[PDB]
Amino acid sequence: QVQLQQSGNELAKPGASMKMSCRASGYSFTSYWIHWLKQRPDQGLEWIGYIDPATAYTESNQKFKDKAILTADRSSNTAFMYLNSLTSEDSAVYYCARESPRLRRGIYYYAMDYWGQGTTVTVSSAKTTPPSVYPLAPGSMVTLGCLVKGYFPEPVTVTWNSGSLSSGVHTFPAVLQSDLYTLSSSVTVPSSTWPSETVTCNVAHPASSTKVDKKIVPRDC
Amino acid sequence: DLVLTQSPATLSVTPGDSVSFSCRASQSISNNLHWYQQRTHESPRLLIKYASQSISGIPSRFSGSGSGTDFTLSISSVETEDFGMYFCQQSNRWPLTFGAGTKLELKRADAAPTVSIFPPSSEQLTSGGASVVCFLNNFYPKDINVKWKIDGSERQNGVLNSWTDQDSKDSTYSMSSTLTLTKDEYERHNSYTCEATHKTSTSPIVKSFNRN
Repeated sequence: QVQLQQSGNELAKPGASMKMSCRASGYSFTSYWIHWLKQRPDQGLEWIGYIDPATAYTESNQKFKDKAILTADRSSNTAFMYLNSLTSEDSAVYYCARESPRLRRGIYYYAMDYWGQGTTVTVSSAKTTPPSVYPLAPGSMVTLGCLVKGYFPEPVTVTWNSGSLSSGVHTFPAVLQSDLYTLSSSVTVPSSTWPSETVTCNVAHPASSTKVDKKIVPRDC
Repeated sequence: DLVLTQSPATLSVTPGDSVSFSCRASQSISNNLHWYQQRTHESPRLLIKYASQSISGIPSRFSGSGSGTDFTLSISSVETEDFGMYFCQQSNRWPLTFGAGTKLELKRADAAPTVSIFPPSSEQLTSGGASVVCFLNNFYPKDINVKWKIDGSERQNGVLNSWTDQDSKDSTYSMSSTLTLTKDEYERHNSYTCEATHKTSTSPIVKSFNRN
């Protein structure tokens, strides 16, 4: 019943500083090291360092020596990690994990046995900007689309015909660029239903509390 | 300068098959090597430590062997919940490092992509922007290369690509590529082309349009 609970996701402006938390429960907090790892979008895992709560002793990866700072608090069974000068490359998912039981006194496996759920972090200097929804109309089956451009922050909820159209739908993951997100979604219907029958994509961006409906009309040019 | 090399990067298989991932060290690290598994939307999970010692509840089909500079993780009779990413980690020296991973995906028959190209919508041009979108849906395998041509020429910048993960129903992949321009640039030229190369065709798969 061991458990590691990390703070919630977070947005941060460049150059800023950040402090994540990893609360432990289910085992003696001071008896085990807590490791910190970074998983980059390409899925690459990097080891940042570890903290020994019983000693406050720290071992860190040479690559994050002056960028990350680990501390713990016995009183709250929580480990923390502070990221300084937050640049764009610092956007990733960060994990805390427990070192497994030692082999013998002072001899360890350096194998993490219990992990936290992860805490995403996006470094963008943008403001909660609603998106511009553009219709993608073609020039047996037909493919239509919607471009949800320039929003922040995630997520957006795209649907087709309020949900009546669920089959033949592809909604691509959002990609961040110029501190702003861009997503797109496609749907394929029989050519014997469009433009005969109406098709529209419904885009909801909770952060702006904006909801939008865009009808896909054939381009006459 | 201890580099860990995992191969192959992707392993395409059917349930019931047997596979073995390789993880090689650029220097002898004895048996100081552990294996992890990461399924989508989940955090890594320890599978094997010290090259060969399996962890408590790890199904017996997972077997690790190796020593020195060569390690191998095998799964005899792969089940469907074994699909995901597998990483090896050295614990020989500092800093601790991981290999790049090996993805295990579900194999299926090759499928050519259905391609669609869309010119900018008037609604966006009026705001001074021009985004040309190209959808490449339901193909397999995963590897695909998309190139953008404007009047028979290549454009490297302003291109946003996004991929879906393997589909649960038909196991194919999909991708969308957007080329974002200036209402200006967009009007200097006339022919816009989405070009793709995939296993299913020796010649480029093309979709194009002139703004006429």
